[PDB]
Amino acid sequence: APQQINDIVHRTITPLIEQQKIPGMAVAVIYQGKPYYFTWGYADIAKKQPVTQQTLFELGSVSKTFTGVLGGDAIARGEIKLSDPTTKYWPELTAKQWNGITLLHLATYTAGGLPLQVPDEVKSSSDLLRFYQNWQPAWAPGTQRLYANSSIGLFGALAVKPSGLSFEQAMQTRVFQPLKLNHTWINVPPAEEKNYAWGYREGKAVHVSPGALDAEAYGVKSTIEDMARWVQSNLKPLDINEKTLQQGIQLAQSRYWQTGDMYQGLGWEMLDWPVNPDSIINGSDNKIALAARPVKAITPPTPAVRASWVHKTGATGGFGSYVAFIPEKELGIVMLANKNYPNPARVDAAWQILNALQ
Ligand SMILES: C[C@H](C(=O)O)N1C(=O)[C@@H]2[C@@H]3CC[C@@H](C3)[C@@H]2C1=O
Ligand SMILES: C[C@H](C(=O)O)N1C(=O)[C@@H]2[C@H]3CC[C@H](C3)[C@@H]2C1=O
Repeated sequence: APQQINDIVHRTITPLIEQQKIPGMAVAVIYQGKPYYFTWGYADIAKKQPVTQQTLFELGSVSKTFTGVLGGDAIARGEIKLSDPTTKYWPELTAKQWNGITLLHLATYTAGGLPLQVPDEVKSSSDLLRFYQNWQPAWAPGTQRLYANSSIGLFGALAVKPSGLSFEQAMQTRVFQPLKLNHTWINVPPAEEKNYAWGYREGKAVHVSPGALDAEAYGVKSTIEDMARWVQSNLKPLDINEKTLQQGIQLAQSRYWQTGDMYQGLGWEMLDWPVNPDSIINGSDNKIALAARPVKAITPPTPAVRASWVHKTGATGGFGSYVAFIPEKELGIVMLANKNYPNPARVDAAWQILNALQ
């Protein structure tokens, strides 16, 4: 491994782990297209299992990038259009407030204030219908961004309806398999349980609990190797042999809305490179905690801009993840941890590392 890569990673991550009390961590740096791997600590404290390049971490909301891309793939296949009314794919959604709410709004959290979480009370399909029918927007569609699992979650579920595949089957066949992400899972199979890290929340070992639209919004588990390959696939989508998938990746990094210095993609969020630290450390997306922001429509959406900081933060109760890349520089980072530690700390470390390497 290049000593420059070795030194910046270790010097940045070691104190991060110490200060955040992170039980276990995996990091990939993509430098000139090539992945370099680094691991620390424990996937399972009790059983003394170390973090390896084969350890599975819960990605949490980094799952939304897969959802966005699968969605873009369905657009490329001609199965859906982002301008489609939500009701085209869910005709039972007859409540009036849904008039004017498109798949674009769902995908980009601009539907008019769909809540961050689907309520735990929603435990059936009829429950979910009731929930969406009864939801009252605070804002007109396409006027404000409010980060919401119930928004992109619903986008994910509807985007696959024409295919007739379940969200999981469609994700596996159309994204995971073609990209050879053979250790990326919506549901961790028994064969992989030995590699599945425990997350840690207030000293307890925890895994994400099932919930409505969890797959679509926060339910992917992946290894550092697969995540590096995910970054490579998004850094240079033209190297991909399946056309619709290559096009789907491109669509996911298009710029649909602007708030402040950030542009909303499908799952991915983007800022112009070079970035103000600062404006990302600071920043988004979210406002964590939690931020209704006015959006300016980008009419029409700007195609994927090479000179971008493209990123997504993700958490579950026991895990914290971060992915960032700069297409123009063939440069990226994945940080996977089995503790949910503050977003600004992840962004700072990712910035420290990538700035030094570009
Ligand atoms: C398919 C490939 C192989 O050896 O052909 N492979 C496996 O062996 C399973 C086991 C050995 C490594 C991992 C678990 C997974 C993998 O990539
Ligand atoms: C990943 C995301 C984030 O940090 O950006 N996030 C969470 O903390 C988890 C908790 C579990 C689902 C929801 C709440 C989920 C969420 O939106």
